[PDB]
Amino acid sequence: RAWDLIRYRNFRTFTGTERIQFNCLAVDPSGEVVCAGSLDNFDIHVWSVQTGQLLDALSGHEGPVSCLSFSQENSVLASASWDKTIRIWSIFGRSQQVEPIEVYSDVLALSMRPDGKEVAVSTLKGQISIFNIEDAKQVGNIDCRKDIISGRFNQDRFTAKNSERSKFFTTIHYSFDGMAIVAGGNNNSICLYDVPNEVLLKRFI
Amino acid sequence: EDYHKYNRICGDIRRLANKLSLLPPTDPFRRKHEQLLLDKLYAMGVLTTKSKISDLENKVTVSAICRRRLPVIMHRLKMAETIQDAVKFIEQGHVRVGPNLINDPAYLVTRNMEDYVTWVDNSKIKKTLLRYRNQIDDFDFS
Amino acid sequence: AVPSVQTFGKKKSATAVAHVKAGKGLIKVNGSPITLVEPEILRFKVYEPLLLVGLDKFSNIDIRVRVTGGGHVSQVYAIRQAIAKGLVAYHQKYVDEQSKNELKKAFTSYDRTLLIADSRRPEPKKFG
Amino acid sequence: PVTLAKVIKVLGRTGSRGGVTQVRVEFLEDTSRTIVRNVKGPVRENDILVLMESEREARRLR
Amino acid sequence: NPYGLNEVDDFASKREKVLLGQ
Amino acid sequence: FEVVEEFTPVVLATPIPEEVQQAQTEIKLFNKWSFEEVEVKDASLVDYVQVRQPIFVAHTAGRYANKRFRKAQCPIIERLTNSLMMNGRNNGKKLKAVRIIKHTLDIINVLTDQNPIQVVVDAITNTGPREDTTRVRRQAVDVSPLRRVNQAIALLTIGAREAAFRNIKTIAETLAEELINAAKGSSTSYAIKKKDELERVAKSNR
Amino acid sequence: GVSVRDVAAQDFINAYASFLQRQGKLEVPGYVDIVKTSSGNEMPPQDAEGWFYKRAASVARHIYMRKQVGVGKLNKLYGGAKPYKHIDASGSINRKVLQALEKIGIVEISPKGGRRISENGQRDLDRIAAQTLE
Amino acid sequence: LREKAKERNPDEYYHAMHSSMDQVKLLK
Amino acid sequence: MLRRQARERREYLYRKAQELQDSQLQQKQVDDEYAATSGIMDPRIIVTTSRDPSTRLSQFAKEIKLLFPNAVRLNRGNYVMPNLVDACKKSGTTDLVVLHEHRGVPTSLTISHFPHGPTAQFSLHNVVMRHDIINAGNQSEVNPHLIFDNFTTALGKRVVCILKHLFNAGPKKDSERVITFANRGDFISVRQHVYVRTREGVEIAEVGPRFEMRLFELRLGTLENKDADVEWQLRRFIRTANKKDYL
Amino acid sequence: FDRTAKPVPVITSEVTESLEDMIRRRIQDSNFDDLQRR
Amino acid sequence: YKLDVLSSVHFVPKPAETPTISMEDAQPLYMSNASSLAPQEI
Amino acid sequence: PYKIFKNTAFIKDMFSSAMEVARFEGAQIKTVSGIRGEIKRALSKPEGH
RNA sequence: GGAGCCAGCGAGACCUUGGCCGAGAGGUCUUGGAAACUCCGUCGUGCUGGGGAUAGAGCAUUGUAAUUAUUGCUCUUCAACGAGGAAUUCCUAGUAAGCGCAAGUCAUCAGCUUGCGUUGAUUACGUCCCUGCCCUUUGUACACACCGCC
Ligand SMILES: [Mg+2]
Ligand SMILES: [Mg+2]
Ligand SMILES: [Mg+2]
Ligand SMILES: [Mg+2]
Repeated sequence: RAWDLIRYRNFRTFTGTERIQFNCLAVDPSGEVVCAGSLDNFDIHVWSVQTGQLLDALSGHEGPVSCLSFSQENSVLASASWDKTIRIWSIFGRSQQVEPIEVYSDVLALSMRPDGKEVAVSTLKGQISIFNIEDAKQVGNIDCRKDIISGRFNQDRFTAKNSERSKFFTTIHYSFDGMAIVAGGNNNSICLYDVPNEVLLKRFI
Repeated sequence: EDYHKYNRICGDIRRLANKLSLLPPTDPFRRKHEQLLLDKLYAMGVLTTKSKISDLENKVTVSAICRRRLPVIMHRLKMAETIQDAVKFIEQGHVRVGPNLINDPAYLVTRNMEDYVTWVDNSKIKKTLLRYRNQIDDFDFS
Repeated sequence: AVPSVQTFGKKKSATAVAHVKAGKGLIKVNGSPITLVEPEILRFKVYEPLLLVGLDKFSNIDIRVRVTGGGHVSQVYAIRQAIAKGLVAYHQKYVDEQSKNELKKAFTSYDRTLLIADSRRPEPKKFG
Repeated sequence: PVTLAKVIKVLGRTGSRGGVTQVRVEFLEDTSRTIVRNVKGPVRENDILVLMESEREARRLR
Repeated sequence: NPYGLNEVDDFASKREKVLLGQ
Repeated sequence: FEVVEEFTPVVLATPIPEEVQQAQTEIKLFNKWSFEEVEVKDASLVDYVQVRQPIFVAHTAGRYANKRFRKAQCPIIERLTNSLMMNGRNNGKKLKAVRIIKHTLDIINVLTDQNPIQVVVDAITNTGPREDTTRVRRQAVDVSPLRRVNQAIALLTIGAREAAFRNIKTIAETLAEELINAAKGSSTSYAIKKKDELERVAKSNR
Repeated sequence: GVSVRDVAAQDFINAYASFLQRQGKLEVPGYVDIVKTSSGNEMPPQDAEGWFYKRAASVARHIYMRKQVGVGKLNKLYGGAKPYKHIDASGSINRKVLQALEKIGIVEISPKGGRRISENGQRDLDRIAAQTLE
Repeated sequence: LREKAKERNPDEYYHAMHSSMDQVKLLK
Repeated sequence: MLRRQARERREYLYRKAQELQDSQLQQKQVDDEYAATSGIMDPRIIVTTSRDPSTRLSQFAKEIKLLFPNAVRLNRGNYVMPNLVDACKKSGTTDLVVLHEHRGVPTSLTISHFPHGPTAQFSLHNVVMRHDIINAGNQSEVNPHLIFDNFTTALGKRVVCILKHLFNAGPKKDSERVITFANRGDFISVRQHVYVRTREGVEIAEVGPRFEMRLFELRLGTLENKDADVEWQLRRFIRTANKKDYL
Repeated sequence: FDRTAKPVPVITSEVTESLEDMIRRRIQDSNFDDLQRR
Repeated sequence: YKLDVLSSVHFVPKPAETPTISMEDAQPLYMSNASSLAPQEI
Repeated sequence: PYKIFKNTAFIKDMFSSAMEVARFEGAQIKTVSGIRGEIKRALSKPEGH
């Protein structure tokens, strides 16, 4: 559903042909294309903001789409999945191109550098991996497994140090300056990192 | 084995359908909640295939709800010898349903999440499996 | 038990299995030294991981590699991937994670193929 | 002597002949000075071209 | 099968028995 | 002041040649040429004659046809080796292209003492056509740096191939002499002749 | 400590090929000068004086790599492409080579058929292996 | 058997996975 | 995914049993694989050939691409069949067409519908390409009209159903391009014509190509799955084969 | 001697004329077996 | 609610004269109804 | 028969030359055991096969 | 000419591991049921150590009863062919192309069809300028913005 905030009204609504449950969404900076992802189809639906028609469905994921983001400047679309891969979509233009990049494990969250030249992704291994969009090559990585703090639940019958319930980050985001990433997960910890140096700035309870 | 709760769910489904069947067939409200009901029952998997309200009256059973319990699924999926062994693995925290770890044997898998039930990455027992095939990778931590 | 790790490296049908254990610097493929791998022109590829992180890390370990399948070039790529992954796995499971981070940083910096399988799955570029 | 000019904009819809692209380039000697040119090869923004002649003004090539 | 089979698996098992009989 | 990262002498029970140890000191093409002192003299060919990542052998198995401008990231030596392999009968035989380029670089060093890869870069820079013609008759148009690099490589390899196609000279020596002449800028090299001809024709239809 | 596999195949074969020739105790059949080693071939070996000795050296290495070998394997191993038939090597030359080596004591009749590296021969192979290294 | 080999769950776990000629025959 | 494709395969074969008993009881609509998408999403087609295709087959593959509006031709060099089908499914392809030849003469045409079949195999006879025409010109790529004739048996309806969905839905009423599949003793004649409505009738011009296709296998699965259960097979060595009709 | 299988049909002129007559008849009546949007 | 809690991995709370105060509003108080209509609507 | 590949097989001594084979394409044939078959095509070498 | 070696598809007496002869083809006595490529050498712009058609002489295999052909090996003989007109067909990543191996599983195929793996590129990946094929000229389209009679 698309909402006008000056007048506070739902001016348009989009939906799939067979009522697909959506989990993530991304919007063109031009405000003319909207894409959403689902955990049941492995396809990224595309809608036109102006018309409300399904432009097309992007296919190519061998797993469920976990996250989406349109580059603010270049307008590339980067999508990740539990597929252990990341795909960059150049939907705009006469020809459509897709550049897949493999990742060590399932991708839970993705962030996009405001410049639009790099993309960061959090994996189940507890790794925040930064790639170069233009070159499609990894430029940096950060370990997260040890920094995260997870408390043994009252119903747990196994120790917290042995626990693997949550030592990954389910959400990440850049700083607008572009030198830091804020991350969180199903845990008791929020960790702020410094991308170029790959170190922990500070942790929050 | 007690199934009072599951019986309460199945009975409530029947009561909802009966109350629906009372409402006029032409009422648009009746039709959608029927279809919404059939949808969710399909979504959970207790309805293996899309069905009609008449089938939803009788096809729903305690066994179908018991069928979707996480330890039962592993038993069909051949992870554990028996339901008791499956419960112990769920209990010990070696089982993972998609992005999250489930330690509750009482949890049931929805139809979509069935394909992603798998053991946690660093479970010692995975190391046994890949050791048997001799396909253990220490780089992958499993 | 003697510390050891095991890994694979795959390229097309070529598959290489690497066993990396504590030792005194024995790096063997197919029961023969690395210096005898063939073709000679691509020998340096197999030296490339050995040559990047430095041979000091290897003085304390022995690697044994067995390669089957694929052609000459595919086998060479399997050997290089297997040695890289085995080294990383060892330097985790019996050495700190900081050395690990340095190894992955160097390898991925020069070339990511050392660690990730280069599987070029078919892609119908033409929408249709 | 041959001048150098950095491409800033790849003009679109210029109606040029197939395989020829109209572009705008700013001279490195004088960043302000600008000239529109025809390029045969694959071209992008931020590429620098060797303009042997700097006086002419490009025209649509059909 | 302590709790039985759904329709789809039940059909699958029947053919599985038929093929083994052949 | 000293930084010491090793307190023991590194001896590997499996012998390694000492040349490989000096390679551990630095990466070199075929362990015999250094990439440190190479610079593209012409600014235009910079960022499209890529030489800043040193490689031991031209073969890399990289994905360079995926995107529109991944070729620019390719090392120039690998592009030359790929261009060397043509005519069908030589197709798919990359190892022999690598061997030929090795022998060619050896020849270039033998004749002229400068670093042969520097001569390679110089030849590519010099023989690139800066202006060419397009059919409308003809009219002159400018050439993008990527086209300059591609045309330079194609012209050099084609000239070297045709020169030794039915001559006593082998591919390596003809490639060496073509490349040396192009680096000198002398008209003897076939590619320089064609570049000058193209620019002259652009002058006529200017 | 030194072994044949620790030496380059070509280097060891060339070094060991001379040792048979310098030794002068390896029996060489008279018809070495009038054979090609395969019907697919078309001219005799160019190194007429020493090709048989090099032939023996190469065979000696294989018996070390594979414990048991017969003339059948050596026929196929030394065979090549010629449609294409892939004709195997000349059986006679290989058979003479196996007989010639076991006179030297390098090889001896393996159990269950074939040929096996003699323990004296195994030391002999290692002796030249260290010779090339040193 | 092909369908069985085609459909084998890689994650299936079972507990079992944790676990002179005449002169020779006399010797053994 | 391997778990899903298997489960959906086990589910897929379940409907085909379920519908079969329902059809028998009715004996005493559109097929399920197409019922979900019929008239909603335009078919996505890929046309390919066997390894190292000859030039004439490549020309024929281009012709088949022009026949179907949403067909894109893909070169099969070294592609492995599980990889080809797997790759096409990732791209969202609806049907895959593979052409075989004997000495530059097309011989077979197999149509497999994604994701779970069915797979239909045809044999080509009397093939005449448009490249065998001088000064023929180019095709018109409007959505053609479809003619299906003399398809009566249940297997006949099935065959029409397979071919019918390969084209787009809702051709314009005035579209001048008509494709006709005429059954004649199991030999389906395929023709392409362009018509002009005259003041006293219609005049048609044949565009081509000409070729006769005869179904000889129909399996419940993708063409990769050689173990897929056979829905129907052509018996050639039965004593009544010379006069038995199936369509 | 018997033939086990059907002979491959032969496309003669009269078969073509009959075919095109049927095609023309269908276009006259606008009887197209076509997929229509649902 | 019941079917969700069984199938929920995480917490699921149980779903919930005189003049009444509408405790939540779809629109800001200061915004006027006329201002919410486009010129074409008028 | 002298060479068999599952269903397909080559036969000899029935006809003397490929000329005779040509007249009998499509002919119905059967074995003593009762397996029915058909004469597919003539082999160029040798004659009659 | 030597030497070094790396695959994946495939299983309804005959195959065979090994020994002995013969230069080879190929014989005889017994046991169980891959190429391309890479390294070192010879040759050398000469229709040359490229090309192997035709022809002669011999050494053998298979039937069958003929001096019949059949399939291989040995020597000698040593051609057309030196990159292909007018024209024309196709082709964008494991793609063009080179390389070999296997199965002949109801249609088609018998040095033909299919499948399998191995080596592996240049250029383009932008445009409607030419050509061809189409879509629109009742916003109908839920806000903002832009538009405003073919
Ligand atoms: Mg090909
Ligand atoms: Mg072939
Ligand atoms: Mg073919
Ligand atoms: Mg394009």
